[PDB]
Amino acid sequence: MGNWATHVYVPYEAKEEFLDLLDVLLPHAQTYVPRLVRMKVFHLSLSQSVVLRHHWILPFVQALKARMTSFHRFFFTANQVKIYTNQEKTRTFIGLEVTSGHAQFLDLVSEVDRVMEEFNLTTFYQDPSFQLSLAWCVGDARLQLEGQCLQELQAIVDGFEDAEVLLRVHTEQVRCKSGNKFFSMPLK
Ligand SMILES: [Cl-]
Repeated sequence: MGNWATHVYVPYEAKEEFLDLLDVLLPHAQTYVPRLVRMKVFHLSLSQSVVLRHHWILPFVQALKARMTSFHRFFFTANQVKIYTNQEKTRTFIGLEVTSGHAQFLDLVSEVDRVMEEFNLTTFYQDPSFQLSLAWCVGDARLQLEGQCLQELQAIVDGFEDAEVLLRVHTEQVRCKSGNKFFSMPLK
């Protein structure tokens, strides 16, 4: 059956305005670190990447559905640019950290963590932050991206006028990736 990489997140339903903004942010960042790559899809993590035995994928998804189904949609703000790495410092990310709405993400995490525990999986990061990743690169490029680049990225974001794109984002769904499979579920 195998063990399958499993991750729970909140998709971000990117539309043209956001993608066009990223068309400016990413080349800006690439003047500092050319090898940055745009994310293909956008989401905010609610869990670590864990592994689940194949037999438990559908039960895990159904456990999530049962919990997530009662959780209402909500609004968040993600307009604070951040540079971060993975734990091993072998990948660097540019993302947008959630400010308003963080508390609602924490409530989602509390439910996901319960499902994780129900299946013996690791619960969420001990220092929770939520962020919408925009781009990544191999290696540790924090020093190149933090400082002037970050400030300039933030100023691009701060100059962006349509509040619905980053300032008042209305969540819609939670999704669970397991291997190559993606299981969606609505928020109320
Ligand atoms: Cl590079």
